[PDB]
Amino acid sequence: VRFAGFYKDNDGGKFFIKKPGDPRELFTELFAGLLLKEFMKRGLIDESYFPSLICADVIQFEDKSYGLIQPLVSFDELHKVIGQNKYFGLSMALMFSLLLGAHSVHSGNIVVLNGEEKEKSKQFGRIDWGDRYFAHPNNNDNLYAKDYFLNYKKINGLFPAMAEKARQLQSKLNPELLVKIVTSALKNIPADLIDEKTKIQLAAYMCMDSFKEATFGTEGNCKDFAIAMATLLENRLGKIAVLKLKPLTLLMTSSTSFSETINQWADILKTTDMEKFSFDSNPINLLELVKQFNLYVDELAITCEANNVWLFALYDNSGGEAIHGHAFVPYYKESIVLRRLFTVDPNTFNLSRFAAFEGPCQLYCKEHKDSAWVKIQTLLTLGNGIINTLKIIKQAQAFGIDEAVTENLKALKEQFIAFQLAEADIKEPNKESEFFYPIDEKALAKMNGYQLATICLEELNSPKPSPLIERILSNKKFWKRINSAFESGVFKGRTDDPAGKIAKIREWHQLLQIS
Repeated sequence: VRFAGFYKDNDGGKFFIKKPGDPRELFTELFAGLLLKEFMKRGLIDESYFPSLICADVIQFEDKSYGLIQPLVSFDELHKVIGQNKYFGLSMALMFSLLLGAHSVHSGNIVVLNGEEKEKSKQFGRIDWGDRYFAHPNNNDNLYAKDYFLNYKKINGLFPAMAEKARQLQSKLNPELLVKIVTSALKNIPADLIDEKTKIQLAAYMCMDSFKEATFGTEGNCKDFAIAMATLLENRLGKIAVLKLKPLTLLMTSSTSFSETINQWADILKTTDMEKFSFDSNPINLLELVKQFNLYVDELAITCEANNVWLFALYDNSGGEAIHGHAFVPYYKESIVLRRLFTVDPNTFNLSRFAAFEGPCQLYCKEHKDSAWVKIQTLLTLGNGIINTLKIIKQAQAFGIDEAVTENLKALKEQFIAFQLAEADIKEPNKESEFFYPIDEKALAKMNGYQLATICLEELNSPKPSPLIERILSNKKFWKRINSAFESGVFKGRTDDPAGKIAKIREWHQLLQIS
């Protein structure tokens, strides 16, 4: 019984039922499915590979027509997860795709079962397939079969693995057994399934002469076609078991900063063309690049504070409440906000989130279109965009997706040029706190529990107890507000262990109460 079509079984089980428009694709999909199911049924492949072949079965309707019914599996398509390592299941899925002539394998086909296992979803074997050998290459000459296609020969070590699965499968087979397989997988098809026309359509399609003279029910005869099919399959498996300009990459050197690396890469990509070279991204050190970009940000901050440049004080609308663990404090040095906004997490490669200071910076970046801050922003944003695009390139090239690689290499070039262009226009007291401009009392009596507590929590990022927080906790006027803010639970979702931090602030406050 149905909801949404998504179905349901009495005790357990869930389903997907597609009704295909083409009469021929129904047979093609279903046949692939029953054939694979036959293989798994005979124990020709290990039970740890069964979820690696996700195929459909036939179902009977009220109408009297047939549908394609498929188990509901939790998986993410490949564009999702990317939008020598071992890919469990991939070689089985790809070898069986190749064997069955299912050649349009792509980012939408190959999905990722939960955890390690990887697979194939939609099968359309036997297209123009009694023809296109022994070169076995439809994956060029796309006589085909947004589609982001995979390359077999670029995925590292795929061919000997696939060929090993192939000869290993061959080991258990024989022509008679293959005949039993095709026959068995054919009897599971309703004799009713397709009319007499699309049968000759499929005879022409699969390029197999002996097809139009066969029936599909359990009470039918399909011998000649079973023999033909089995013969071909054996041939192709046997052929699978024996499968077989200059490269370029972007390399980092011993000691450089981010800007200069981007320079090297920029003039490489600019001078060189992308037609006489095959771009490699395997030896790209993204981690070290992120490291040196973070250093770059640190230094741009330090330079932007040594020279007495630069704030977002007025532009605040947040009022007094903390957003995401932080209230907005005007006396934050812009060289702190700078680092908080544009510093990449080391090994997850994602930007951190200062939800308190984002608005006040966005408007400001309007009205002060020509601000030094704005140019800093353009720059650092471009650097991290470079990092991101490189992530995409490496992850994509992991599975030999040339299209995504070239597109994002284009994007990479654009970002390099835009970085350098952006980067040549960048060339144009307080000891009581390390993160704040000098404050006084009574210009911070205008601050509430949340702002004051944000200050108190920020001050703990120092090794020594700074004079600022001392001035705050020494006073009992403020402790009502601050302790209230702590008791609000607003800071509980912070990153920097807010519990121990608060308890610490409390023991300090307690210390300043004896005398």
